[PDB]
Amino acid sequence: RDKLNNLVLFDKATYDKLCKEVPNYKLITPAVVSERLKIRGSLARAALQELLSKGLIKLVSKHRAQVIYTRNTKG
Amino acid sequence: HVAQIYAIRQSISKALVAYYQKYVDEASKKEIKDILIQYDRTLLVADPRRCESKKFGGPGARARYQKSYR
Amino acid sequence: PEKFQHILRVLNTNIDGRRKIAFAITAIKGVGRRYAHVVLRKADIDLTKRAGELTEDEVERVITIMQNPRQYKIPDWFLNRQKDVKDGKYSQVLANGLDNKLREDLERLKKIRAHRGLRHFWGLRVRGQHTKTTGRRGRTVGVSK
Amino acid sequence: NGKTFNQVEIKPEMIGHYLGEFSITYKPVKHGRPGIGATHSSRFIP
Amino acid sequence: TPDIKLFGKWSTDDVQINDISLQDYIAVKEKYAKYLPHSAGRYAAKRFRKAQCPIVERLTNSMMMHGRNNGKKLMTVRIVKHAFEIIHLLTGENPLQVLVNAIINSGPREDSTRIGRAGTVRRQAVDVSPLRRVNQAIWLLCTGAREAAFRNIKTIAECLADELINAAKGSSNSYAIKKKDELERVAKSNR
Amino acid sequence: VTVKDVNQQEFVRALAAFLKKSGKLKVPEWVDTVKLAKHKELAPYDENWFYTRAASTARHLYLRGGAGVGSMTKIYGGRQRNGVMPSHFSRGSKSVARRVLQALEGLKMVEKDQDWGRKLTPQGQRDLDRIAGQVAAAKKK
Amino acid sequence: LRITTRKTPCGEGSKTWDRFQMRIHKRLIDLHSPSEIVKQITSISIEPGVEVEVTIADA
Amino acid sequence: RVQPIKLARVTKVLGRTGSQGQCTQVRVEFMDDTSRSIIRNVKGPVREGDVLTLLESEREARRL
Amino acid sequence: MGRVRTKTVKKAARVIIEKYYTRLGNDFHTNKRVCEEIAIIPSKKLRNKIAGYVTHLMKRIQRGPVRG
RNA sequence: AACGAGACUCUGGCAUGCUAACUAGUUACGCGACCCCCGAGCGGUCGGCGUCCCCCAACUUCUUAGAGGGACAAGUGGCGUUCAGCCACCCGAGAUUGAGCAAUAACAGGUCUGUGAUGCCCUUAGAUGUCGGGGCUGCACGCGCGCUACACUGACUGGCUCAGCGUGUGCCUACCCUACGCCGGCAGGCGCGGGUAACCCGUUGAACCCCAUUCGUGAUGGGGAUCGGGGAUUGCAAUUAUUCCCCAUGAACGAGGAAUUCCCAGUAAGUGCGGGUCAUAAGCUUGCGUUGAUUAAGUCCCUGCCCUUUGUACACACCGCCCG
Repeated sequence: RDKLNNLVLFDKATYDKLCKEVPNYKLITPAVVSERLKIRGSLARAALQELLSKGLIKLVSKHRAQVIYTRNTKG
Repeated sequence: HVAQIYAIRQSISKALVAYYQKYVDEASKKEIKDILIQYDRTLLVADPRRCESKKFGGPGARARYQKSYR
Repeated sequence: PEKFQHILRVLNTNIDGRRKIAFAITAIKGVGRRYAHVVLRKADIDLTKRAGELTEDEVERVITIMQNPRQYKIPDWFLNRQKDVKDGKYSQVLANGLDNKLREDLERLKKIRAHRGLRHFWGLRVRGQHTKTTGRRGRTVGVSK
Repeated sequence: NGKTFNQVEIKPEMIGHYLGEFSITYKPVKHGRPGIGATHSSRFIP
Repeated sequence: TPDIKLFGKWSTDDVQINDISLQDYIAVKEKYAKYLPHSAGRYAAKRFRKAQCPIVERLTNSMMMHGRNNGKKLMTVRIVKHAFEIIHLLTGENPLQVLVNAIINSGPREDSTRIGRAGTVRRQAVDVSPLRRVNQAIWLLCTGAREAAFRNIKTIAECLADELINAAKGSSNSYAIKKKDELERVAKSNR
Repeated sequence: VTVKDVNQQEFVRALAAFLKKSGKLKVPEWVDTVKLAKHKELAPYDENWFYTRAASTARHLYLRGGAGVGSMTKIYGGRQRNGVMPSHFSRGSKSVARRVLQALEGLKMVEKDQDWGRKLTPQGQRDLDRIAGQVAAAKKK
Repeated sequence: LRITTRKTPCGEGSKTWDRFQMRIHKRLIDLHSPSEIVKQITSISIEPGVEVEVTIADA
Repeated sequence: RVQPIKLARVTKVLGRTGSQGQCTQVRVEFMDDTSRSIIRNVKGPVREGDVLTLLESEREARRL
Repeated sequence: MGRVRTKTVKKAARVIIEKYYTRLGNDFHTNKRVCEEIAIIPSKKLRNKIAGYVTHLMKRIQRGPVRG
């Protein structure tokens, strides 16, 4: 085992980066938010649900055990 | 859940055929036969495979309990 | 958001604000996960957020709803103890009192000196179990010359 | 027990229990010194 | 399209085998394209019979291993539908051409074996069948995603699609293209 | 439409909500202390589980010939992890299902009919197929 | 009828068993006619050890 | 070595060798020269008419 | 595979061709039914074998002389 | 010429051919009843959904079990002495679906605790032949067969949806399987009814699987050992906890050395169920379904076995014999 740092709620830099990482990244899953930031992972699940209501991300597929989200579906 | 899916497919394939075999001519259904049997996947045929009967000295039909010499 | 507080101390055990409310509370002895999802609902609060997001007003109510469970209409069968024995009532025991209570019942069964206390004092299994192939701490045995 | 009548005084603190919990029926156990075949080494003599 | 199945959305046309060596044991589109990878359970009762069944199905078969996952072929197909999806968003290709490169780049060119002399280990270099290459390459990359997701927050779908990228474009960040080159490095030595 | 046509995951999630609006279902007091079956290790997350289960009760009666408190439990029962011992099947609670079916019968969406089992009232059968089309109206079947 | 039991008394040696089976057969012919001539003709003209059971009514 | 990747195809299978039958002798045609032929040892199951990927044709087989 | 014919087949096959040479065809099914009538073979599977060998012999007897 | 091999028996796989069925179904209406316009139309009708109604209806495809047929290396192409056979292919169920039965001769193999089978010896009233109690479960240790685990291909909580081999009171001496109604969180209690069983339980409304929430890489909510208190059931009796249930307690264990077992197609592995023992009780054994891979189409290297030739100081047979 190991020790990895995580945060269960946001602070400034995480939250502000969260809005601007979106157009920079084509793939968006909660797992990828775990590594690029230090985020719990369950935090990232609900964080993406918020963004989809704004239309800053787009759903592309959904399942019980895995969920995919994309940038804006533009090209 | 699984084997039912193959059963309903196998029946509807043959059902369609039989309707043409009885009320329409040969050359209608001969055509349809060539199409299905091309990607045959047990649509017009049936597996003969069913479970084999277990014999003693194993939990399965082939697999056996462990053997110790000491 | 919600940067207000994190790790805190409550009665007899330190409880983190890192974890969800119900599961956080379980660390305190005499409270399992099953016991906590009840007590939160009698308190009529969310269990869908962290323990660091509770206020002092709220957690003050929690311990009251916990330590008088019969008076907030949690059934008798759902308690740890029903008629302790020689105390005459239904009871619910929590962290540091649990150990004190436990050590009494050990002492009692060597006081009378039943089969129980002897097995306890010898360090052998209380319940019907074989000890022939069960245990080991020990195994270094030799016999040659 | 099996042969022996172990006498006991009855306390008011023993109520609810059975009689047979206060008299044992085996020697607690001691050991030992492992014996011969007590392992994968014991064997041979001639 | 109306006479040949896609994959449920993915064309099997505009898909090539870019070797002349490894085709006729890699095929996916001659008529062997189907909506799903599944069989009635005929796959082997002759040595040649193994070859015929699709590459995409073979991948699904070798994905379920190690005890708890055996006999759960439907759960396995969930991982494959996400894989192609992730591969297409992530790089943007016909996501089968990714897989075909990933298989061809992971198959060994020369291999070693054992030979008994003097009661001591000696090794001999030998060649390898095209059918061996395909079987090996399917084994190796599936071990990668299985290994990575054994304590990672990442799901096996994500891990597997990453593993096909680094195989399809060699970069030695995969479990496959590493282990390929290990064998060939041995085969040079004892030869 | 008949209830056969539609998805059933969707069916219950609109039927559960329907009942709770209309003041229907007089619920037992015990609903926040209830494991819900012998083979569970926890209470439900859901706080309106009673409403959800009454949906699934009335649906099965539409299909099959109707049966008592015993049979409902057998339909719901699942696997019991006995720890170190191997898992086995077992049946869940009874006294919950005995409150469910009597609560439905108070609304006269079911009734004790002949041949050893409650059966769903024509008023009940009307209300099922009424909201069955509401499902297709909603999304689009 | 299945009986699956040891082939070895006082178990020793390789563990073996033995499947025995008995197959019963039932079949019935329904007549509707006067009960006299039936009970007359039925009980006679039977060579083997085969059982017969007459019933008053069933339908 | 410094030879580029060669390709050569089976003409005939000869028989199996090795000390567990794990190696297979085979005759192969060079696929650029139709009168050239070398014998090889090949590990995997082969049929006939399939193509291999030789790293050299300096090597040649003679025994197990 | 396997399934090399036994001597019980080869003994009676020769006999049946010698004394009923005329009745034989060269079809499987016709040569079966003849063996069923000119003799009784007490099994069904055995009958299907003895016919097939009787057929296979009758092919060669229409060439040079057999030595059996 | 004979025994074994094979032949044989059982089982699986092929029948819209044959035989016949309210203790098995299907179809067809007759329908009348319920339901929603859900589609054309209006709600009727036509179509769709199941149930009651079903017959003096029609039929036997499905289910059931009987009589029969079918596969033979049969046909074709290679190969073989062109013999015996072998390889590929067509048709198609390919010449191997799995079991039962099994020779000569032998073993100082197991069983006097299956036997009112049995020799001889012993014991036989202070009995080795009956009631009460205790023990076969006692642990510093060594080994074998297994079960459950070490998580995210997961756990947890809801929702959906599929099966088969069987078995059951009227038996042993007191006992079965359970629907339905009522009461209880649960274990369970209580009131009624059916089943001699293709008739009642059971259209066996099972698990894995499937669909949607929650947890987040943390010895964590993974794991459930240890242990405290309380409630039920069986019995004449439950203490060294018979079994079952509720709350609490929360350990080792984070993929395993030297070694080693088993397996080739509905097979391995995962997963549940019935029977056996049973007053109460399977982590065992014996059968059955369900989901269902990877790898091989070989070889004598290891271990071992069959046949020939050869050598031998061996025959209690190399686990032999024999020297200072």
